[PDB]
Amino acid sequence: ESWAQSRDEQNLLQQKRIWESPLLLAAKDNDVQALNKLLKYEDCKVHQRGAMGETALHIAALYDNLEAAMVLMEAAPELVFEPMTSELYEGQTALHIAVVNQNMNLVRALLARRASVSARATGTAFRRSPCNLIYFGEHPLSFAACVNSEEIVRLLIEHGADIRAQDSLGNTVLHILILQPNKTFACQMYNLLLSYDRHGDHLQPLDLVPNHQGLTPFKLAGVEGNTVMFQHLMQKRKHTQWTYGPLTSTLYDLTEIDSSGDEQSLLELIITTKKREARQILDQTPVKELVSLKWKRYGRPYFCMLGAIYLLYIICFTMCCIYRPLKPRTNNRTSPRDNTLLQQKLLQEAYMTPKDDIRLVGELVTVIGAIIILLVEVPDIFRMGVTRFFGQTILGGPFHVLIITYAFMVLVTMVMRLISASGEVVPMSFALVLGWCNVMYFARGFQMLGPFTIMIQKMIFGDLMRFCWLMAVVILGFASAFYIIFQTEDPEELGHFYDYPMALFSTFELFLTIIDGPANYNVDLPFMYSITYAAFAIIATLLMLNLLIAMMGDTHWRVAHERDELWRAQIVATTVMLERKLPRCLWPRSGICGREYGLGDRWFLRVED
Amino acid sequence: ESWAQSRDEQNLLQQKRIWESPLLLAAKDNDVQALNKLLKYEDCKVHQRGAMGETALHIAALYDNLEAAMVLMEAAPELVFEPMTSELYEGQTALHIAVVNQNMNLVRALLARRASVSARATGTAFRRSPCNLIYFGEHPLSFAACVNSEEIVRLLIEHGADIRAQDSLGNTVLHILILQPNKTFACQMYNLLLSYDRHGDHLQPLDLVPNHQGLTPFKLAGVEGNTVMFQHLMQKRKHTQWTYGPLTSTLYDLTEIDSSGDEQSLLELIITTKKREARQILDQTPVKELVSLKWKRYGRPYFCMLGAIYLLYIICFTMCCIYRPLKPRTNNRTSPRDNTLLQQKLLQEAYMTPKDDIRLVGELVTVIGAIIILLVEVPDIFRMGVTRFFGQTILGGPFHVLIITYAFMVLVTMVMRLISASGEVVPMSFALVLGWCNVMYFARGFQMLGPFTIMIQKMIFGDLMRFCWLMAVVILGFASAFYIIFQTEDPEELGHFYDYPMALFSTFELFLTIIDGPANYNVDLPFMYSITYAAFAIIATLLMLNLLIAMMGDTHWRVAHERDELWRAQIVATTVMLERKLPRCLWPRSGICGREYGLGDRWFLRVED
Ligand SMILES: CCCCCCCC/C=C/CCCCCCCC(=O)O[C@@H](COC(=O)CCCCCCCCCCCCCCC)COP(=O)([O-])OCC[N+](C)(C)C
Ligand SMILES: CCCCCCCC/C=C/CCCCCCCC(=O)O[C@@H](COC(=O)CCCCCCCCCCCCCCC)COP(=O)([O-])OCC[N+](C)(C)C
Ligand SMILES: CCCCCCCC/C=C/CCCCCCCC(=O)O[C@@H](COC(=O)CCCCCCCCCCCCCCC)COP(=O)([O-])OCC[N+](C)(C)C
Ligand SMILES: CCCCCCCC/C=C/CCCCCCCC(=O)O[C@@H](COC(=O)CCCCCCCCCCCCCCC)COP(=O)([O-])OCC[N+](C)(C)C
Ligand SMILES: CCCCCCCC/C=C\CCCCCCCC(=O)O[C@@H](COC(=O)CCCCCCCCCCCCCCC)COP(=O)([O-])OCC[N+](C)(C)C
Ligand SMILES: CCCCCCCC/C=C\CCCCCCCC(=O)O[C@@H](COC(=O)CCCCCCCCCCCCCCC)COP(=O)([O-])OCC[N+](C)(C)C
Ligand SMILES: CC(C)CCC[C@@H](C)[C@H]1CC[C@H]2[C@@H]3CC=C4C[C@@H](OC(=O)CCC(=O)O)CC[C@]4(C)[C@H]3CC[C@]12C
Ligand SMILES: CC(C)CCC[C@@H](C)[C@H]1CC[C@H]2[C@@H]3CC=C4C[C@@H](OC(=O)CCC(=O)O)CC[C@]4(C)[C@H]3CC[C@]12C
Ligand SMILES: CC(C)CCC[C@@H](C)[C@H]1CC[C@H]2[C@@H]3CC=C4C[C@@H](OC(=O)CCC(=O)O)CC[C@]4(C)[C@H]3CC[C@]12C
Ligand SMILES: CC(C)CCC[C@@H](C)[C@H]1CC[C@H]2[C@@H]3CC=C4C[C@@H](OC(=O)CCC(=O)O)CC[C@]4(C)[C@H]3CC[C@]12C
Ligand SMILES: CC(C)CCC[C@@H](C)[C@H]1CC[C@H]2[C@@H]3CC=C4C[C@@H](OC(=O)CCC(=O)O)CC[C@]4(C)[C@H]3CC[C@]12C
Ligand SMILES: CC(C)CCC[C@@H](C)[C@H]1CC[C@H]2[C@@H]3CC=C4C[C@@H](OC(=O)CCC(=O)O)CC[C@]4(C)[C@H]3CC[C@]12C
Ligand SMILES: [Ca+2]
Repeated sequence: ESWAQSRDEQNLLQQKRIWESPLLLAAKDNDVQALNKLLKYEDCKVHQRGAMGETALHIAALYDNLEAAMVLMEAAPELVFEPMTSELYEGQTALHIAVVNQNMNLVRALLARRASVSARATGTAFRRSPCNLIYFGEHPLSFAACVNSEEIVRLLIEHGADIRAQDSLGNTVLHILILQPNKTFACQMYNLLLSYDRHGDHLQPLDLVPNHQGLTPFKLAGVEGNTVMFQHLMQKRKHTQWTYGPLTSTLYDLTEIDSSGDEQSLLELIITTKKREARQILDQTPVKELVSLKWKRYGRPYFCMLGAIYLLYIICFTMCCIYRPLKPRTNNRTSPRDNTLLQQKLLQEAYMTPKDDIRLVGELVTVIGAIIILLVEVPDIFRMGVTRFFGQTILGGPFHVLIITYAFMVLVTMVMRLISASGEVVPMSFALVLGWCNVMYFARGFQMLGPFTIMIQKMIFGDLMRFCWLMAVVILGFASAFYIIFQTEDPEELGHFYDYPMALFSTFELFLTIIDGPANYNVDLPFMYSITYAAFAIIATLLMLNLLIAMMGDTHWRVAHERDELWRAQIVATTVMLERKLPRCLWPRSGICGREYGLGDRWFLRVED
Repeated sequence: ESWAQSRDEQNLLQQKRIWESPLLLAAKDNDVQALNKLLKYEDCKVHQRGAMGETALHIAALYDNLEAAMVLMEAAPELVFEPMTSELYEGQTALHIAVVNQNMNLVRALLARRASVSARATGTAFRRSPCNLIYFGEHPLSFAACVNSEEIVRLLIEHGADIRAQDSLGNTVLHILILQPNKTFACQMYNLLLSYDRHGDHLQPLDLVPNHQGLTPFKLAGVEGNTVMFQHLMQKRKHTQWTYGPLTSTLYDLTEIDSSGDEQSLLELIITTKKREARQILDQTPVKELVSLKWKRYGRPYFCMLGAIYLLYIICFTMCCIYRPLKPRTNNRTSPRDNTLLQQKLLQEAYMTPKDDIRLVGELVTVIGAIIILLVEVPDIFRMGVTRFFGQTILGGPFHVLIITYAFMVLVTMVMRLISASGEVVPMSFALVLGWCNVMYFARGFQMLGPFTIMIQKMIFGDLMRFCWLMAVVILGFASAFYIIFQTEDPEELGHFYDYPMALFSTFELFLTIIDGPANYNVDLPFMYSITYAAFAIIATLLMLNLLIAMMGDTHWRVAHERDELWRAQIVATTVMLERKLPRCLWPRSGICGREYGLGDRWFLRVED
């Protein structure tokens, strides 16, 4: 907060550092006559700095003043070069300011006195960060491209500029147009600026030059959701084979869209980026067909063979828990509240029959399966993000967490079976619930179950969790009242609130109306019970019918319009994942390779519409 | 009703008092020739009054008649001055009527005979009240401004008018334009009328002059929801620091918008006014940023430290009720329906162990907390509205009532503990429910829980209370039938309706289907039970599914479009409250103060867009 407070103070401190001098006053407004009196009488020094360490020329450019600064140059011609020596607008010179305010006559007077066009505004007000409402780059070519000024673009190339110049982020000027809020004007700048390569000794095209994330402008249009620069960039990568009346056969280049090894690709970048406007690109004319190609041919068959193996694995795990080793209890019961008949066997006792060795096969299969789950999910964070970049992906998939939590609870049950620890029902019951509810992951490989299963996630991490805080508040208040109302009664005749953890659990069940809840009719209940439970029942059904509301504004007004789009993005995230963690010989590469067609070492996709 | 009946009779009695005289007849229509016969033959008196005590001239102005009234002035020149001597349009003269009907030639003939322009229509038809469909003021400048007549505005300033003149409410003419139903025409009158200050010896600007509620025109635009006069008035309070291409840095005056001590402010006026169109102003360009400033920096941290203290306080209170002093009962049970095992200890017995003194700390903390709740909420009605202005604020907050009802029930439990009164479970159970459901107040300081918690209030004081009247009717009829059906049976085999208060409570539970309800299958139930309960079950599920309807027209068609707006208004109401009841040294004032920037003793807000 203090940096935005410091930035708010520097703009006000700038407006005060003008008013206490005449030499910086005649170069703010159009008062040229006093400035001729300021120079010849006392012969004062003219390099007086303002708040940002700048000369009076930067105030002239920021308010469009040309006339007094001529006498500044007939007397002190060296004024052109000196940039801002500040720390917020650092390295910004007078040329940058006249570019974004689009002054043209100042360029003809500066450059006649050998001005500078390769200056780099590296200050913090020009960087790519959400505090700054503009991002233009660092160079004066970059600024004129972004305020949509064709004249200043050609006026710099005449004066020794450079279009292959980059930011500290590595963005060239072609990258920066893709980042602009005004999309259609960026398309015209892109065609204007790309048309100045004109050098064969240099090998790199300007639209192939990557920034420091290794992204081209084409891939930067994909990551940012710039769909009209995506379609515009796609004509460099089309080829029209033939036109047959209403038909045409278009061949798509597919080189930077599909994966080519260790280099990151457009399909994987759209999924693994934090931006949501990138998912509109997943419906475009080389990409929508590419995704439907590899899902219908290789993705969906493998995802169904993976879900048929997983289903048999959990059915095998379920039988090992149903047949877990149990024996009659040894000590006698300690109290009439003791319900236990059976306890689990020791390791020396639990494998002593042919019926046990059928279970040992399934137990070893279960253990082997949990290790293979931890060998393909846990080694993919130590080269990846340890808890950060894996932690970002959790909103895309909770089933990563669920299948590791399953495999954790299997191996805890293994350890407790090895050391004869008591309480194997605790890790098993988590594992039965975790392992079976992971079958819902494979719902995304079906037309019927895919868009319904996404609705489940967005209501548990939205409106269900939202309801649970308000539910916990009501439960805690009424369970405490129900506890102290029945605290003086006999629990043998009404035991719902006999101690305080049972009173919490009973009130929870009463909230959901899943237990019938306290009545005897042979005995006098306290009168406060009938008052409190009537009030509880009105509030609980009010709240329950309110959760039913919020789940209907959640779906039909937020996530029913995007059922297919969120589900098609799940097919892409699955198909990308199911190719990276699968061998090369099982997965043919998508598209048709050249070198048998005179097309190169490229893989091409044909679309006939 | 009788005053609107009296007002309806006076307009009809006015239409009859014309027809019985010739001297008031020739001055209604264009019959000038008979009027020259009415004057010279019998030489009659001309000051004959109508129904509102008015002369015949007011009938001429009300129907645009100029020609006969000239001979009225060549014979009786003193006719100009005499106002209405009525009590509904009191003090209205002929100049007011010709202004609102926009006659111009009558002004040139009256004022040539020294007419009056400082007349005050103080009658009841011109006051600000919902019976009157216009509110124009009292002065003839005020009327011409409101019917949008620029010519008559300049025609009065030439004739000795006064723009600094006020109503009996204290509204100047600039106040009255803000109150008009035609917003855009009021903006042009505002620029026309403000441009006539032109006096340096007088100190007060016309747009700074307050009415009797101490409100400027700027604050009157805030209170009334006049958003286009709010934005128009805001340009007097902006200052553009610089423009950098697409960027500009605007500095907002923020003096009459933020609080300056005991004088009432714009943020607190929007919240504490009864009007709902004022909440649109809470989204405007100096106000939306000011609110998000002090909530994100000071409001939200303090509201979370206040909710973390309150949560620990209620957890401490909950433990004191769970560990309340109880002993085995002394007398024997009086009947087999007596379920009580325990009774509470006396004061001499309830503090006799180290386990009691841990509870005495928590009980004293609970008591001290309830006094501090009553010291910051109850002394704020005796200088405020005792039950009226506090009573108006209840629709904004029920948690005022809930936290005082909590603190009332704590101290009743204190008194009953001090005097060994029996029945402490009655004030405690209210206090556990009231104290825990007050945690839902702190839901408004979160993005997730804020708009959901407002939905709860608007359905309990709307559709739930609406359903409860219809529910009580059905419950009362069927409980009485269920009572008399089972009135001849043995309640040992079916006890749901054994007496009439249990029959009411059972039918309530049966309505909500939260108890399973009567079946035995070993015994013959009355045949009327199966008829009545089938009819009850159809009606109860019909009604329950109808409550589910009404809660979906309530939200998605009334209060889902305004979830963020009702929740942002709750942030303003919380931030205003949490600054007034909090010290000065903990709360830095919002904005940047001048006097180190040449800007005055004002606090300014900078907005860069
Ligand atoms: C996203 C989902 C939301 C989850 C919310 C979390 C809710 C879940 C919380 C669960 C807490 C469960 C533990 C309580 C019981 C422990 C067992 C025990 O022995 O206690 C004992 C008493 O102990 C107490 O009195 C503790 C209760 C005090 C108030 C609890 C509030 C704190 C929870 C923080 C929640 C704040 C969150 C509010 C949210 C805004 C029981 O007594 P006894 O042994 O039976 O008899 C004593 C005998 N004698 C008295 C006759 C001598
Ligand atoms: C979401 C909506 C929330 C609603 C909030 C709920 C409102 C809550 C307000 C409750 C106020 C009730 C006062 C309680 C104080 C009783 C003290 C007393 O002396 O009583 C005595 C008689 O008891 C009776 O016979 C009277 C029963 C209570 C009165 C009617 C309450 C029903 C509310 C109807 C209107 C409903 C309107 C609601 C509209 C919706 C009991 O004393 P005792 O016999 O000596 O005890 C010994 C027996 N023992 C040993 C077994 C212990
Ligand atoms: C916003 C929320 C809505 C709230 C609505 C309020 C509803 C809540 C109302 C609650 C009233 C509760 C009190 C009744 C029972 C008292 C106990 C008692 O002793 O009574 C006794 C009889 O007494 C009666 O018969 C009274 C019943 C007559 C009709 C009740 C309607 C009046 C309620 C006004 C409602 C109109 C509102 C309608 C709305 C349009 C019980 O008899 P017994 O002792 O068991 O046995 C006698 C023995 N013997 C016969 C064999 C000899
Ligand atoms: C929201 C919708 C609301 C619906 C309104 C509900 C309609 C209400 C209309 C009800 C009309 C019923 C007539 C009641 C009079 C009976 C008198 C008699 O003599 O019967 C005798 C035989 O009893 C029987 O065996 C016949 C049972 C009733 C007939 C069929 C009723 C079911 C309705 C089907 C159609 C449903 C259509 C509904 C469509 C929806 C009983 O006399 P007893 O044996 O001598 O008694 C001694 C036993 N005791 C000592 C134990 C006491
Ligand atoms: C997709 C849906 C269809 C799929 C088809 C399968 C689903 C449904 C199939 C069968 C279910 C119905 C048959 C009941 C089971 C009885 C088996 C038995 O003989 O019990 C024996 C022990 O039992 C065990 O030891 C098995 C425990 C787990 C082993 C898991 C299989 C391992 C084999 C390798 C597989 C590798 C896994 C592959 C890895 C990827 C003997 O005990 P008993 O005392 O004689 O008990 C019978 C008497 N009683 C009941 C009266 C007490
Ligand atoms: C936010 C969520 C986390 C917060 C953490 C806290 C939440 C959870 C924390 C603890 C809950 C779980 C522990 C159980 C409680 C046992 C304590 C005990 O020793 O009992 C004793 C008496 O007990 C009392 O006297 C306490 C009664 C209320 C005192 C309130 C605290 C005052 C201390 C100052 C605080 C100032 C408050 C601050 C003001 C703003 C001994 O009785 P006993 O007979 O030996 O009982 C045990 C045997 N039995 C059960 C088998 C019968
Ligand atoms: C003795 C043998 C035959 C045991 C059988 C083992 C298989 C049933 C297990 C072993 C490893 C498992 C895989 C390990 C990890 C994953 C990643 C997992 O990814 C997610 O959960 C994605 C998260 C999301 O996006 O929601 C999908 C299932 C899969 C392929 C698992 C499918 C089931 C496998 C093949
Ligand atoms: C032994 C008992 C107490 C188990 C309790 C453990 C819970 C923490 C588990 C049980 C089932 C789990 C759920 C089962 C299924 C899913 C998958 C997923 O839900 C979806 O809708 C899938 C996401 C998608 O479709 O993209 C998000 C997590 C969730 C709700 C799980 C969250 C964790 C849960 C609630
Ligand atoms: C509000 C939403 C988000 C769900 C939270 C509801 C809570 C009130 C639930 C969640 C877990 C429940 C607990 C889960 C396990 C148990 C153990 C259970 O049995 C025992 O403690 C041991 C057996 C005995 O001696 O009775 C008693 C209830 C209790 C504390 C439950 C009390 C009610 C709890 C706290
Ligand atoms: C021994 C000590 C530490 C006991 C602890 C005392 C606090 C937990 C209490 C004492 C006074 C209470 C305050 C008294 C009154 C109010 C006003 C209250 O305002 C409303 O209820 C607004 C109503 C609405 O608009 O809905 C908000 C909570 C607050 C600050 C209370 C918060 C909790 C406080 C600080
Ligand atoms: C022992 C029993 C019989 C007590 C009788 C009634 C109680 C259950 C009290 C304590 C909790 C109270 C509720 C707690 C929260 C609120 C605040 C408010 O609800 C909201 O949605 C908050 C307002 C907002 O968000 O602006 C309206 C009153 C209400 C429902 C209260 C109404 C009265 C209640 C139900
Ligand atoms: C219609 C909506 C708005 C709620 C109102 C429903 C009523 C039918 C409820 C509200 C309060 C209830 C009462 C709350 C307290 C009691 C005390 C309860 O126990 C006793 O009277 C003492 C013990 C005994 O001797 O049985 C019997 C039911 C009764 C009258 C309840 C009967 C049903 C009532 C009137
Ligand atoms: Ca039941």
